[PDB]
Amino acid sequence: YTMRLGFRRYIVVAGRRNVGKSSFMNALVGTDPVYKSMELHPIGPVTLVDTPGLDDVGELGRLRVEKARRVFYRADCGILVTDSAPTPYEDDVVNLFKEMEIPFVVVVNKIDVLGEKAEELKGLYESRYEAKVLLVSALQKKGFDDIGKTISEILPGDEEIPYLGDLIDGGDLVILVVPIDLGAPKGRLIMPQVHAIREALDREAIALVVKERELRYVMENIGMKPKLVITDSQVAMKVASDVPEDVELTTFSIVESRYRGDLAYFVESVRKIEELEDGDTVVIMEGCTHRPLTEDIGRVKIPRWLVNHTGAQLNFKVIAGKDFPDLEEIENAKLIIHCGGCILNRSAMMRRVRMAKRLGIPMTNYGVTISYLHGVLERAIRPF
Amino acid sequence: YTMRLGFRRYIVVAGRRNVGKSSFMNALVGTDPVYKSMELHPIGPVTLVDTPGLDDVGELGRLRVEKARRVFYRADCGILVTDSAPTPYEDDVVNLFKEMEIPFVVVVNKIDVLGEKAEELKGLYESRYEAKVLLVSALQKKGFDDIGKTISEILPGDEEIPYLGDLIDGGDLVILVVPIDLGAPKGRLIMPQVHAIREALDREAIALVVKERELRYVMENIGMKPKLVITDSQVAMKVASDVPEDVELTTFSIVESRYRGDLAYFVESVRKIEELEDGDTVVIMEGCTHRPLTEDIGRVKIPRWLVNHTGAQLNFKVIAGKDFPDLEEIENAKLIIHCGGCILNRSAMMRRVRMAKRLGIPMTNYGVTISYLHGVLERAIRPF
Amino acid sequence: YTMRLGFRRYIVVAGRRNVGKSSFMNALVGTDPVYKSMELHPIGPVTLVDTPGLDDVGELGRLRVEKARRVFYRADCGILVTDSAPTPYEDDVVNLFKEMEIPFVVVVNKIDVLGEKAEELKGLYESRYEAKVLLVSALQKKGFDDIGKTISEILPGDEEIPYLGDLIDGGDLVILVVPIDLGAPKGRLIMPQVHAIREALDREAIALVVKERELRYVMENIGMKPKLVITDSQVAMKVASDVPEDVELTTFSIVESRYRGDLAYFVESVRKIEELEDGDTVVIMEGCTHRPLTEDIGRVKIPRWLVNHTGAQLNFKVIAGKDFPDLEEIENAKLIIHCGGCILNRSAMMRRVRMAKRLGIPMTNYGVTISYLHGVLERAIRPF
Amino acid sequence: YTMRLGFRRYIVVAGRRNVGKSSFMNALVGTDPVYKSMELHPIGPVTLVDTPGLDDVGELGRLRVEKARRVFYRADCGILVTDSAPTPYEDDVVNLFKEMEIPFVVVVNKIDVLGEKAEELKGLYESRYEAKVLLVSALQKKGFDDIGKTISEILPGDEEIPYLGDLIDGGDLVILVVPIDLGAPKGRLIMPQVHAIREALDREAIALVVKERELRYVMENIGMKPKLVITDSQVAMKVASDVPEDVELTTFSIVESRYRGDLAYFVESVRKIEELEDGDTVVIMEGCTHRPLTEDIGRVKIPRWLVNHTGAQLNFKVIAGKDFPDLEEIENAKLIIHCGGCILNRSAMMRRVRMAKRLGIPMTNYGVTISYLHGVLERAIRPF
Repeated sequence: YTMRLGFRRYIVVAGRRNVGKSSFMNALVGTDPVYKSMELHPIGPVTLVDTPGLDDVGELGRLRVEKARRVFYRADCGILVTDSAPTPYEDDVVNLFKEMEIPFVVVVNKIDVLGEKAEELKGLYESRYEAKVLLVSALQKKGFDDIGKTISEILPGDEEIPYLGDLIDGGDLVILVVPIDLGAPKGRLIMPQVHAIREALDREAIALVVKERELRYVMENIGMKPKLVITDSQVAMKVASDVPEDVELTTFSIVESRYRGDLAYFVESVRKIEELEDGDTVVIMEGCTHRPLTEDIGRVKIPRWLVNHTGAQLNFKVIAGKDFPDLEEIENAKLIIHCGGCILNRSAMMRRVRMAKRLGIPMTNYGVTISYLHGVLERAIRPF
Repeated sequence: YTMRLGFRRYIVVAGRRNVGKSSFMNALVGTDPVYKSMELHPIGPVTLVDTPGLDDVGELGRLRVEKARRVFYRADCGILVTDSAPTPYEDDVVNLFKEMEIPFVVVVNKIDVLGEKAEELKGLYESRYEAKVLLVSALQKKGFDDIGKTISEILPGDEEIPYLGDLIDGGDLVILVVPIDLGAPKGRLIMPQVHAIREALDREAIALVVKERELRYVMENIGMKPKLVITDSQVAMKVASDVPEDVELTTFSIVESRYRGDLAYFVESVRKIEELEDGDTVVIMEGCTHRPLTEDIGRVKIPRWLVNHTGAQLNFKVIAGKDFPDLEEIENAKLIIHCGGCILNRSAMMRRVRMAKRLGIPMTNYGVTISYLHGVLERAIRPF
Repeated sequence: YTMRLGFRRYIVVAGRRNVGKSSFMNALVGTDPVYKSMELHPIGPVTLVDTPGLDDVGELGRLRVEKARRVFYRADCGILVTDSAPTPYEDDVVNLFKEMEIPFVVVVNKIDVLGEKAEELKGLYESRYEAKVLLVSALQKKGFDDIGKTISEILPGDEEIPYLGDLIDGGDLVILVVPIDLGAPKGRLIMPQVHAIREALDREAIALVVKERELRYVMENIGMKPKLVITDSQVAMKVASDVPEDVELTTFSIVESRYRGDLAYFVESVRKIEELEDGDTVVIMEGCTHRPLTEDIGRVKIPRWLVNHTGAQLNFKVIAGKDFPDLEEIENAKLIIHCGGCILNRSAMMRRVRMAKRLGIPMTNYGVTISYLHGVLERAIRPF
Repeated sequence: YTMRLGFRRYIVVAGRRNVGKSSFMNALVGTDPVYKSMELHPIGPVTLVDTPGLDDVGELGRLRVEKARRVFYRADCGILVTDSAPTPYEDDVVNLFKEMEIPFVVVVNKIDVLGEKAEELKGLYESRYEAKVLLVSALQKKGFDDIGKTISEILPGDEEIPYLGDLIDGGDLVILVVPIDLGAPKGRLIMPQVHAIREALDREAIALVVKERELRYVMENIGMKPKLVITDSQVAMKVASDVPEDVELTTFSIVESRYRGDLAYFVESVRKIEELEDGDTVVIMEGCTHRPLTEDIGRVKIPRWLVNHTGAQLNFKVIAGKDFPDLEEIENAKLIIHCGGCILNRSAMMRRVRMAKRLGIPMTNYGVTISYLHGVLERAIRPF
């Protein structure tokens, strides 16, 4: 509809079953598949979809990978509903889930006139993940009840990586913070800058803020030798100048913000520009934004410096929107450059970072990208 | 950056001048053109751009229309800065502005060592629009001062068309309002429905709300014969059934909301589906939205019913984003289908409706479109 | 500090202990008592206070009621930390809690070198409330862990009483809704009115909205005989006129809103005006509001009609503020008239309704009050 | 009703007239007086009230000051509507307005069958304020039209005093900022602190933030000798310690925030504690707040340190609420202590500061007060 820029989770219930699987669907509730949505805690509002045409097996009863993967890349975790005991299919999915770094759990349909219980098997057969959950169409107690629990435990969780690891408190440790011209609005500072300061202090250090011109001064006078400097833009150069200490580990704001929404992959994938060939396609996922009629970074600068920095014949595809894009649109793209400011919730960035990995498409973002296209090297500061 | 979905106005300062025109730029302030932005009242924050490469004249000193139009279609109004007296160029632009239903005003550069004043000319020569404004680089009083005034008066204004014209108050006049299943959220009603009711009452009438099933009942019993019924979706059919009076002028909610953001053009342009040819391209401007993984109206239903209703070989181009799209992307498109819910400010819809007209591309929207693809006829109710 | 008008819960940990009770305090964490606050789920942010001077026992080891009650009236539930086995004190509190309709739970300090477990006792001795919770300063697993759980279960919960019980859906059932002049703002309706409509519809009925003047008309014509009418203000009179059916159960909006934040007590307490004596004091708790410099209902009208309706010599005490007032300020007040619009969360109104009961001070509110001072009788509609 | 904590302006139309004055009322529109409200620009929504019982003159035709003042203290400016030429009454009011530092304008009722125009008189007679405005009940052009203009010009305006005057940019100038323990919330800083930093930078200086413990360090090492230090709470003491330079002008955050909502009066009035006598009454205007059940500054600490610091027998009167309090409630009060955090809009604080002056009641606030009760002396820094 529209909102203030909900990150709703996605879940896949897989299986060859249906009359002993769909009962699980519609029930256990608070161009072919069924995407029904509801809500559960302790986690939130969510969506449950079922193996669409993934129901058609092979003569050997095998999954149909390529067809699956293509479905399973969105998932935040999956659910397996089996009718019988383990078969090849049951293993095939689990191998993907596993394959695709994606959490999941298994279910059943406990009929009570025989007195069975197979899950002992899956307790260890197809992995463990202690994925073991008795159930039934006889919507019994363990239905849309105790499931949400563990499953919650299943999902991601608390990444929350320190805005810094090399803080160094105690007898202090200065942290220069050199900003631009202003930043707007009146009597305000951009979040990154504020977030920083708050950190230096949470790490009982001392934060010093200072404009460009005054770098000369400050640095020289101040007896205290810093332990961390931080900037943004080509402003990093003039600083590289009166460095004034290379012993000193410096960095961008842009980059520290980047560090909070998986950094590795971005460096890994950004370096990957050098092997770009004429005619290849790059995806500039610019999300929802107010675009300047001036040199828009995402649709102008970047594309440009990109050709320049490499060999032309490059094909760009800008994509706007709150949600990630449909695979159809990005499949067969060498690199994806995603805006940073767009997403702010680290957890919702991972969703997208993972998705990209699962499709094996290297993704990076404006920050890293531009830093790279200049010298994204000095911000070592994380090598662990 | 990001916001809660600012509608900033756009203005073009045109002229062959520059050293006697750009002084007007940067000054008079509170891949080549200069887009500088500021703010002025009584209207708001705005942008001033200058004739980029439109500076290069012909050997006869003519404008260069096609090149201009391509620029001038965004404008909310234009500003003309002339160095000399009227020439062909001065007329050429004015003919466009005029041509393109776009407001504007004229300026100068009053040097005071001669004692001139030409504007008397333009008082009537190139149109009137009483566009007459002395000025100078000697940034004198009448600079970024008394301009904003009139100019404000120049721009659009108060469309604010009655949510209804056939109200009919006095001895009352019922207005059935037949809704769907629910609408969410708890104890709430969608705005349209509320907006309606408030109107019936502002027009001292009586609003009756009632679900589907109960149409049979209500209609029959109620002595009172209505004067207006209102629905949404295929629900309009079941109503067409126990109409129960065709004398009775009925309509969609979707449609009344449409009526508030220029209706004509939409009907005019929507009817235009019949002359669509194989291979032609349609633009589904879906703005910023949360897309269902189910049949998304804009990217699925509509496209589909569209092929169906006509001859295939159709090419679609969905476009998302807060802003209208760049001409490059839509130029050479037979029709544009724009989401309704997206924009809510009638004044900001007109901006876009005009833009489309100026490019001569027929535009319509989901509402009208779907109504049409069913029977958008009965809602006569406006023929004036 | 300030906010948009957090309803934080209050809890009392009681006991004669302290070195075997306070360890429970500060620890088990995520002009004399200690009010430390933290947060716990599944419920929210909360406060834990301890028996201040309630630590001083009698020579017989009795509680000190009057002194307690005075403390215990705020509580949303209480916590009992005992050192020894049941004694008189342990019973005394429980009798209050019980006495004062307030939930609670019991704790301990399990030393493991003997091998005890007394709670079996309190399992049934001092009530049940299955209040049984092993613990220790050896902050063991069952500390600030499994407590929040049950305790949550302890607290209030889901009152959520139907905006109506006599709905009557099926073959429909009209519900007139007669409003005032307007209500503001443009194209909007006050919540109550919207909430109503949504209900009629959730109860598959038919809602008819209609202004005053048009009552004559509608009623007569309309074949359908209503089942519920609803108004506000002296407007109820003109309706009482062309009633037009007394068989017909009518009511105020003001009153239905009242029904959602305990109605009984309000009627019970409002009737209590007749036994008011000269010199008695009434509390007009007007919460945080924008006061008209015109006849403010709370500080003018009500007080006035109040004297009028009874014998003067009345003493008023208006009290503003987000929170309920300190007992010191209201103790020894015959009646409390609380604004309705102020609180909106039924659950936070109960907090206050209970508090008043616990102090045995009759409380009512503007709605009921004014309805009464006119004829709050006809809205029978709830007698169960 | 309720809102997120509108500052609506107040205006008094004065005069002995009424049939030639009230026509001005109700008309010229977009326990006895009439308070009608509307809206006008360029300023906002506002209220117009008329001389209630101030209509009854003396046998000599004099105003009735004491009775007036009592009315005129709320006003943001006044309007004078005269029937005849200047008389004593016309002078009397103007003397108050003038007396009471309050803006105003004069009007008429131009009958056109004689051909008059007296305003020439009032052009200079009763002051000037170029208060000269022809009008009439014949609601002519100059009615609710050109009035709002000038009148707007009449009212307050742009105080906006620099968060600092001794900035000292150029070759820099450090500004230590020593904070508490934290401040909450995560990765955030209280506004004052941020506002400060932004200033140092807007004044091309250098802001250094640093906790307590680290004062020792920083100060000593850092070659740079500061030019401004800033703190809050008793934390100012430990700083007074390693001052470490008294040459150095230091201060509270609390105080700089105070500086932005008239400081003088607060110092002037706060010093006035020494002449407090037993039995006198102090007003603690605490506005709308979330009160801690712990030592609430406004209702506990302050009152307490207040008695202590002086002679008991003191009477306190705490007053909560969005609006200033009615004179009846505060008249005959020696001092008023107003919360700072409450109001944030300097312009709306002045409204209240003026009001207090007009009643000649000394007002101060928590900040100043507590600073004083310790040592509010060192923050000289403003002596101009």
